[PDB]
Amino acid sequence: MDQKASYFINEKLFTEVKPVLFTDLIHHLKIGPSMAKKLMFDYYKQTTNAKYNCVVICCYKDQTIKIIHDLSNIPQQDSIIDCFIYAFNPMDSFIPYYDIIDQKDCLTIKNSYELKVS
Amino acid sequence: HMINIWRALRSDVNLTQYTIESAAFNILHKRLPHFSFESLTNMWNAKKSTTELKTVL
Amino acid sequence: NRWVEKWLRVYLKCYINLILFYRNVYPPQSFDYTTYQSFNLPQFVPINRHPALIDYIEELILDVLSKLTHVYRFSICIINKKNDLCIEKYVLDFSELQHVDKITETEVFDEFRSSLNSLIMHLEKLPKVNDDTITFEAVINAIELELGHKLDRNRRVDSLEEKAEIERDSNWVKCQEDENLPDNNGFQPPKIKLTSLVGSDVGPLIIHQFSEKLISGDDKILNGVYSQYE
Amino acid sequence: LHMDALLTKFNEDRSLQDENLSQPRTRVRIVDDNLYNKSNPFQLCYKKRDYGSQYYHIYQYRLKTFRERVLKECDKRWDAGFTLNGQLVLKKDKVLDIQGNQPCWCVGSIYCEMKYKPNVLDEVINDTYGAPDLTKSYTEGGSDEIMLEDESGRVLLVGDFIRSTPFITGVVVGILGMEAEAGTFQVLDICYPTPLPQNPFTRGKIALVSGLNLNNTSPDRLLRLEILREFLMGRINNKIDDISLIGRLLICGNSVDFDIKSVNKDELMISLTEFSKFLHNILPSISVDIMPGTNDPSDKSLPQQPFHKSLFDKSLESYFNGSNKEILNLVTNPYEFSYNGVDVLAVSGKNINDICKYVIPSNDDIEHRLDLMECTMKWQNIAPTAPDTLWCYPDPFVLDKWPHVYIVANQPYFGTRVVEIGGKNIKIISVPEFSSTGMIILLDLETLEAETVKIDI
Amino acid sequence: CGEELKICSLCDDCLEKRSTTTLSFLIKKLKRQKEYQTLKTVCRTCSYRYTSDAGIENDHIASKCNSYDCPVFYSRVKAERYLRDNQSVQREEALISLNDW
Ligand code: SF4
Repeated sequence: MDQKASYFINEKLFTEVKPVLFTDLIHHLKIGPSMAKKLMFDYYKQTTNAKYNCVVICCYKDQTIKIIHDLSNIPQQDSIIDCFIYAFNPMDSFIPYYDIIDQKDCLTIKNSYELKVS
Repeated sequence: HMINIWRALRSDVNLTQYTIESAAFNILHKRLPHFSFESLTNMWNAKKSTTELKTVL
Repeated sequence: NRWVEKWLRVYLKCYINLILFYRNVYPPQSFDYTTYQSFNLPQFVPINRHPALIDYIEELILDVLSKLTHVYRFSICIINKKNDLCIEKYVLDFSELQHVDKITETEVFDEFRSSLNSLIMHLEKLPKVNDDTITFEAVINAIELELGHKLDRNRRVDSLEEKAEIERDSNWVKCQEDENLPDNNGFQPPKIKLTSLVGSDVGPLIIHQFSEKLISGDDKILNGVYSQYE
Repeated sequence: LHMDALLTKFNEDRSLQDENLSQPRTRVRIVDDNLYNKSNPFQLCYKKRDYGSQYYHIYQYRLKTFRERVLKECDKRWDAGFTLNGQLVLKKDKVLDIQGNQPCWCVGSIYCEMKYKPNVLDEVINDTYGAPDLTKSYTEGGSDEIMLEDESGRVLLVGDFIRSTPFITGVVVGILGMEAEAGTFQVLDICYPTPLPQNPFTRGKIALVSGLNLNNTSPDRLLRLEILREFLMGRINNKIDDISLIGRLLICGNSVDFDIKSVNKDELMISLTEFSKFLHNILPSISVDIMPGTNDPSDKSLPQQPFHKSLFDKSLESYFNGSNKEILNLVTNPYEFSYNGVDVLAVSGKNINDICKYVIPSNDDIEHRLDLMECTMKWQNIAPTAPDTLWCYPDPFVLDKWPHVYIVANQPYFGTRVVEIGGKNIKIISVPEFSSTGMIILLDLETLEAETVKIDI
Repeated sequence: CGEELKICSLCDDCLEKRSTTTLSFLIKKLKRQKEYQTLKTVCRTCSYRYTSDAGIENDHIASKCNSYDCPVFYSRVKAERYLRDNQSVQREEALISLNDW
């Protein structure tokens, strides 16, 4: 899986200036969220050029999703149940843009009700 | 001594309607709703709600 | 010529607003992050709420677009209020612009978003600018046109379009390249800094972008305009 | 610990399991028994429309129904032959016939001042082009005491029992007590309309989000909405089993916030296209139910019709074919969602904001809002302030069956409470807005428990 | 001939433009309804001087007012005429036709 997701992230981060999310990799390589998070963790290292501002969220025990802004004093250190890089930001401002994504087979949870046309 | 107060207001202030509601709004800066006499006679009838009697009083 | 002009006007408006906001030309409090400015902006470009400034920006964009055929380079000049020295020059290079009288909105807006994002990335890294000590100007580079000579016929206007044309014709003065830059005193001469940025490359619109920075001086230049160290 | 330490503690030891994505786990099947049942009491026909009149008729109907209900309840409780501590209670009919030192009970409407808030007066004055001095017309401290009326007379009500209870004009209660020294009636015991029958009660959970307030100015709301969409798909928490228990998603209204006084169709279209993009990105993962809001482009009257078949992107044509409504259904503002055999009542919240905007000098906190909800449930009506909430009809707001769960949107505070009125258990949930303090509520149908998930930035 | 100002055109609309036409109709209807509600609230507050009540049976008294020296009454009459006009019926019919898909 390596050398492809890394290349896609590099292109989407530098060839065209646009923040990348893990959902983009779910749409691209049709892989699970855990694999995408592992890919972000792998890409966070072995990078000498710190041209991006990583965005990391915190999943608390009470499902209190919080975006880390200070990166110095995160309250309730022991209450965090999950931590991963939400997105890579080439600048301070995030302002993400959302469009139509054809999620044909990238779903991890599928509703019991199907879609019928005509 | 009896005075036609609307006539006195006409002589004193130069209004355009000389109506009690209009005169009140123009001088005392108070707006007073005006109801038709049919509304008054329908609200003053017996077996009506206390709100209507309070309104007319 | 219908959809292209609208997209170019939107891009120019976003460019001017971002340049004014990020360079502290006008107070950030007046600027507000918004998407609708009577047109569908590509992103949440901060647009100032000053009616006079809005009218001035709209008139400037319309005047630039009116002579876009003979204009191959549009630049925004940043000059110090105290002394007439150009400290920053941002250029919107219109190399070809694919001028055709004959691409949808998603691709053009995606290219505009990428260009504006690159511009923002360039702008945040720049040092802060002091308040009420900076001004902005508009300098365009043309190939074949003469401005200000249309009033020699004593023409009397009869419609709004002709009045607007005669106003735009006399609203520009002739200048020279590298005019507001320092005159190369020779005692540690300033060396301008060139930075390249990606530009929109849609099928109907081809745009290149780059910026200029003094990044040097020989005293009395960039003094009390960069908020000291930071 | 530093950010890098937490990252290498958590993300490095990723399970990387139960994420095959080839055979995704099926979401909990939650059905709406009222989706095809129709016969919606709050459904109105636009052809009939509103004639700007016919309000006293509905007032008389509501008064007669409430009087009949309270009289039946009083007969059931204060039957003939019942004697109080002082003496036998007399079933007086007219409120002016209580002349003596003897316990008695009577039925009548409650009268109060209910002064307007100064901010509401300032807002309405500036948007009338000739509005008089409303504060001057208001002018005295008003009425600090609760008075009763039954179309025959008005008497003063005193006592600590009625003092510690909010009241809105238009409702009827059964006042019991003894005549005071002056022309006032003491309050000892109170009566309410008889309780309505209630339908009988590993199931699943329903996520409630309200007050999205999508616009073209605030970008943080879009980020929070995207975070919510990612979390609802199990991408954030990664707990597939826990996330899959959310069978349906219910949007309670206020999807888009705009000022109708000065607004163009382009910005509203942009906001609606963004909402449609979110719906298309979340509809395959989970079913979404759309409800009208106060500031949304819908009827200002409380019985708001569904949004429209239009106003959404062309990618929703498959979802709007008409045959597939179980995963994307638009309902009226008041509705009874029979989720897996559990009937729940959800409203945008315009009624509560209507009573809140009034100043009652006889009774804005979470406890006060919950007490207001309790009074609304006890009065057996949804909108005590009829002129402020609804305008005419083409009365559905008079309750005919008590819902299991009460849902109200667009509230500054979130609170949950279980109550027991007339031997029936009703749960009241006040979901807060998502634009500010964007927390959502997960209602578990199996244990009737509500949990909150907070999203920051 | 025509709900909108296509020079000429059933629904009296040549170009469908459903997503824009229904949005414009909703905006106009919402503006008119909000203006009418504000006028009714102002009239109710004014009639509270006599009624001394902010609940039901006071809005009826407020609407019973027909004073010709107050612009609020004229504005309310104009709003009622606009709501009851044939144009409003035409807009509702066009909305129903466009939503019939
Ligand atoms: S019309 Fe003018 S006067 Fe009559 S009620 Fe409305 S406001 Fe008061």
